[PDB]
Amino acid sequence: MEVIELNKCTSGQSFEVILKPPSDPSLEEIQKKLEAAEERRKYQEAELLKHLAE
Amino acid sequence: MYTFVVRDENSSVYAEVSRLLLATGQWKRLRKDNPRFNLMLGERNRLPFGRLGHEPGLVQLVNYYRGADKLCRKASLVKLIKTSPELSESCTWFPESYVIYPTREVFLAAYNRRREGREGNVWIALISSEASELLDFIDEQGQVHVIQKYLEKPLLLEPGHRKFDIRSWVLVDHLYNIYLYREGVLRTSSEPYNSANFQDKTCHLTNHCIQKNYGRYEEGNEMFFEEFNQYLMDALNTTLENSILLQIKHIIRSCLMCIEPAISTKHLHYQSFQLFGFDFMVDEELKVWLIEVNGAPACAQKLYAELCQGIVDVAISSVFPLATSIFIKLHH
Amino acid sequence: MRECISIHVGQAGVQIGNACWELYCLEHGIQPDGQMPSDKTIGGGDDSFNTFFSETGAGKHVPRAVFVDLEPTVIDEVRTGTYRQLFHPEQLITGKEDAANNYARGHYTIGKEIIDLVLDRIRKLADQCTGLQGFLVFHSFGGGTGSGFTSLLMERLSVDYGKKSKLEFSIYPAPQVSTAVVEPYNSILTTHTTLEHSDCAFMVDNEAIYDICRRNLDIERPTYTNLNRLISQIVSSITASLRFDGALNVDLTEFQTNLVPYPRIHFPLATYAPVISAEKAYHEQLSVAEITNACFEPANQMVKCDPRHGKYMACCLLYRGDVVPKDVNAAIATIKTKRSIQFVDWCPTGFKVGINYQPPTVVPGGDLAKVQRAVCMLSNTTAIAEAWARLDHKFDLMYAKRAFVHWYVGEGMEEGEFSEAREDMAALEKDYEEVGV
Amino acid sequence: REIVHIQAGQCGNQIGAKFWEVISDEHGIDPTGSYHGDSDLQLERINVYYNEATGNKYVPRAILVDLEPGTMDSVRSGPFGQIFRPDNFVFGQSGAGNNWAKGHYTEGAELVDSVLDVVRKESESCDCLQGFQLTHSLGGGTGSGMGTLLISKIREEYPDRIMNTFSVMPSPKVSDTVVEPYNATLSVHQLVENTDETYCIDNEALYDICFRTLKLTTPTYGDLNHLVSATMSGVTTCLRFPGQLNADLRKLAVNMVPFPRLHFFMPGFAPLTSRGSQQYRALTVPELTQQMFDSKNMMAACDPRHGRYLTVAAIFRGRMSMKEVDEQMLNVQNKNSSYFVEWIPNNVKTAVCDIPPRGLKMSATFIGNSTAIQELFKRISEQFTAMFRRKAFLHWYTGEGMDEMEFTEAESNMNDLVSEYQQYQDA
Ligand SMILES: Nc1nc2c(ncn2[C@@H]2O[C@H](COP(=O)(O)OP(=O)(O)OP(=O)(O)O)[C@@H](O)[C@H]2O)c(=O)[nH]1
Ligand SMILES: Nc1nc2c(ncn2[C@@H]2O[C@H](COP(=O)(O)OP(=O)(O)O)[C@@H](O)[C@H]2O)c(=O)[nH]1
Ligand SMILES: COc1cc(C(=O)c2c[nH]c(-c3ccc(C)cc3)n2)cc(OC)c1OC
Ligand SMILES: [Ca+2]
Ligand SMILES: [Mg+2]
Ligand SMILES: [Mg+2]
Repeated sequence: MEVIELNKCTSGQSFEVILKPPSDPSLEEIQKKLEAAEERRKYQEAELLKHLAE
Repeated sequence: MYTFVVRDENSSVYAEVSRLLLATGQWKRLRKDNPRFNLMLGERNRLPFGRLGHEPGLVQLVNYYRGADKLCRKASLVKLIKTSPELSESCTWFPESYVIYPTREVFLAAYNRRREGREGNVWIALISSEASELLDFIDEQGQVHVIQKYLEKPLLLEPGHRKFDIRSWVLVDHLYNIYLYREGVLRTSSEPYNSANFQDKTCHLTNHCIQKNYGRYEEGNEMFFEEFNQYLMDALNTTLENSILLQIKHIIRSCLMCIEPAISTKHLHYQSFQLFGFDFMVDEELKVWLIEVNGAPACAQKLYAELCQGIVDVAISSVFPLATSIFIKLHH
Repeated sequence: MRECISIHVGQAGVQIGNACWELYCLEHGIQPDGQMPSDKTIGGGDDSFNTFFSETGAGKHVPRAVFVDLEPTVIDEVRTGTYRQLFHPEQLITGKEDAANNYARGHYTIGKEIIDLVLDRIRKLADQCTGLQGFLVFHSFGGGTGSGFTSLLMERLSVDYGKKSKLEFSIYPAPQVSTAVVEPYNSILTTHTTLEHSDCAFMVDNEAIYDICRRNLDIERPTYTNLNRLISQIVSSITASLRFDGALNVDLTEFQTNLVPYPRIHFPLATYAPVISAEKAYHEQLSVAEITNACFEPANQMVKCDPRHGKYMACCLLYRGDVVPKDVNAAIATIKTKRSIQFVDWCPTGFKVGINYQPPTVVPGGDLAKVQRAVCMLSNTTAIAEAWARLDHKFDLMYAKRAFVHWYVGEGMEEGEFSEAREDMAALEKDYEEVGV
Repeated sequence: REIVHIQAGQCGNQIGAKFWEVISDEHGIDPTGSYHGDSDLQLERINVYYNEATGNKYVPRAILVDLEPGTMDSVRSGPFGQIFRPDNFVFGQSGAGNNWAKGHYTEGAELVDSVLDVVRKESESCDCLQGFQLTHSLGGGTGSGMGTLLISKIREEYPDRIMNTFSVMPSPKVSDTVVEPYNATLSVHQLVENTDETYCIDNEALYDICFRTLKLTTPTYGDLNHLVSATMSGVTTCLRFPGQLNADLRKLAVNMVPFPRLHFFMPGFAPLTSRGSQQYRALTVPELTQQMFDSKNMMAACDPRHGRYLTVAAIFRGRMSMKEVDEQMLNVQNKNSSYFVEWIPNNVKTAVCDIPPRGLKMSATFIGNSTAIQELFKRISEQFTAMFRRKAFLHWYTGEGMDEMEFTEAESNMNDLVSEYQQYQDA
């Protein structure tokens, strides 16, 4: 059981103990996703306003 | 009204437990995929243990021990016995075995002193006596099984020089009490045993179904405990308890106390019990050896009623009580 | 010194932020008006606590924090609460109508209208930093804001701060205190979109915290205040290395380095002990061995699962109080012989230990007792995937009938994102399985 | 989050007046609009239903609509009559004649713009209007025909707001005219399209509760409206008092409605009480839970055991153990799990409010989205077809410009809604 890298200070200490060794989307891509979803909302809204007009 | 679900319809044991539970008037059966159950008689493979114990207002119990497969697979059983410090040195009750792959050097090391020791040396997978006659047998199967020293000098029943194995049913409840059913079964060979050649196979290994001469001495090749004890008394001047049963209890206790830290559900959000089937065989020195451990065993037809009622008594009603014992408690 | 900015999103993120920052103040001797008498360098500094607090010329220590909610009621309680003077008003951002438990409404509909305002307020803190490390993001899985807006915010922070580490504190949904039937949907949607933008995420199952409060605190019916003050203790022990002197986990990159060898498997299990009721009349104070042993009981974990049936990729022990290395190594040796601790074959079987000598601080008049020593274990075990399996199952039960999907499609989302998110979760479950067996 | 309330027709204005009487008492508002109550929780969310006027008076954000003045003059002369803003009384004179076509197409078309003007003026005063609630019957003319015309036009001008209705279903046991199945069927066609949440208040259920349970041999509309006001108070508890959820109309719709057309809820109340009579024994939390799930406490004459629950919302009022409420609520689901669809996990939500309603130490309000509500529409469909097959009483409608095709289409949409509810009962 090996105790390694012991570092001490006023606040406390730290160490590792070993029992055994080993055996993005861009800004424009985001803007064109939020805007595609907005147009889909606006299409659904226009479809309702056409239905209500009928 | 307690609730339960049934997710392995091929279970002879737990099909009977379902009817026993329904005939109480206090257990209602639900649909397989209804999550609002008290008890789960779960499937055999890929049982969703991670979904148990997360239903508020429900104490949940399962008829399987997660991790018990390490005892119930021939490969892992061998690995568990050789690697666990709780077994290896004083494992006089397990036959020398080695795990082989079809894609060893330790296996030949023993068979090469057997080659230069001039003693018996037949091993088993489906049997042969030469090493490479099963090595070819292994590489064509495509899966993995263990190589295992065959017991050349078994205890033979009379009349008829017959071979047998013993099946013991053990119930481990949610508190890890180990309950050994007092009724075992000897699965006999209805054929005289032959040591000359292993090509004639259906006399060596006593499978209850591979006996497809038959029922000559007792029904269905099943000899129960009272007669076998009577035979031991008449033939050998001993009892089943002293000559065999002490070692069987020692082996069951040993195997289950070993994996206890890995499978216990003591402080777990769900609870587990499981019925096991231990298979033993006895040599002519009245020495007991462990063959395999079955995690989903089937009972003998005469004992389905008594054992399944005991499962309800000990493993189910103890957790879910309703509005002389047939088990022997193995202490630890 | 390198600064860290905390971002609290939605009700769960905001209220846990209150709990953590109230605790940070008590730990650092920071006063409700922002004054800190023990700080002798007035107006600035590069001390360890300055990672979380900036300084004004008048001696006020202000959190490097931003609170954002799509609805005013919860942040309004911060604006008028006991710590109202601690926060600069521009750090508290509210909308007027929330995401209504809808991931798509928080991510697409409402989030597109407020994401630019948030990033600028976040930019105002980043400009005060001489060497920013990254962000700590607090949110729920189940809320529409906590799921939907966080994912969009995480996406943008990778664009504007692609150099910086991002840690999550995520509240996993539990029916006993949940508020919406569609929380499995929101959890899957937000985990999929956020997965590649998070370096390390600490999941907290509300069910685990609920039962710990019931069992160990004798609280009949725990409230958010009960849960959050316990959660704040665990968050505090995790961030203590960033706010105090020490050699272990001094930087956000060290969390990934020590806990996450595989990028996608970045959900370490946290286990905390001891949790002791303040109303307990006689309490025998628990030793190093007893509290370290308690780290391997599932009843003390932030997520209920069975590490015995998984494999460890990393293990950190964070002690606070009267602890010396001799007692730790002695306790580890005893535990190693009696417990199933299996590591993967390509990682060393070893513990990284950090000890702070100051015992844990507790809120006065709270539910937790003052203890002589405590520990938080951070272990990356495959067994945490049980929580994903539970979540994915509830998702599959609802989505098979397409129940509630129209609420998401009606906000601009396409049905295909459900199956895309679910596919990713299926891949995630496979990754844990390859590593786990 | 303000709500704009609208009451239309005789029934809509009579149950609407009772609603404003009950909640005004709960919030400590007197018939003059002055708050003389004792608790600050009575005013924390008075914003939802009341506007603040000069002199610190509270004025209901309510609009009173009818095609004849008789009922609305009865409201003004009523007990809480002076609390309403006089400009919000919008009435005609010709009446509706229990004719959906008169309310929707002719007489109601004259008046509908004047109503929408008052809606707009109440909406502009709103900090953040969350939606609308309408009280009306479906068997008459004004509340049925003009009420659904208002809903269509309100959705045209406020398409992203929530539309919630308290709709009284007609029953031959409490029947004014024979054409009530015609008006209800035409109205249900509108409600399926243009509302997010509809509380189905069945006059058949209200009669049976008054007859069998409340031991009233010949109940009036006033005895029926006592049950409606107590139910309306309970389902709006979370809107009017603070809680852990911060409840609003949209979150309820999101969590109760798995498919947009299946938004017709079964209300329920416990304990069941008559007027004047006073409960003496307070109910145990186990008794509150058992009664609130009882079929005999449901306000829609449907057997819950004939269908399955998609979602359920329950609201407990009073000082009680939240632990006991949790165990009793979990107890019903665990003991009756077959009646809750397994493909919506954890489909029961429970809220608790400390302040009880007047007269009770504790109460419980039930809101169920059950596939058994199809029994109500099937009942209406049967009475509809028994007349339409002979085109009986149709001249009252063709005389107002309607074609037989519109009746056939409305019959088909409701029959579709029935089979859609049946689709999910077997799943
Ligand atoms: N532990 C804890 N969990 C919380 C808290 N507040 C809410 N939650 C959980 O978060 C989930 C709901 O998400 P919220 O954060 O409340 O919703 P939101 O993020 O504000 O998003 P909206 O839908 O717009 O309101 C539920 O599972 C709650 O149990 C809290 O203070 N502490
Ligand atoms: N519950 C209840 N139902 C009513 C009341 N008044 C009328 N109804 C029912 O509503 C239908 C008549 O509609 P009504 O509102 O009077 O016609 P309208 O004035 O044109 O809207 C019939 O089914 C009546 O049974 C009432 O005060 N309470
Ligand atoms: C508008 O009035 C209300 C609103 C809300 C609400 O905002 C909310 C949040 N969540 C849920 C909810 C509902 C059902 C299920 C299965 C899961 C979650 N409802 C809840 C109310 O009472 C429960 C209420 O009073 C009827
Ligand atoms: Ca300083
Ligand atoms: Mg919120
Ligand atoms: Mg009338």
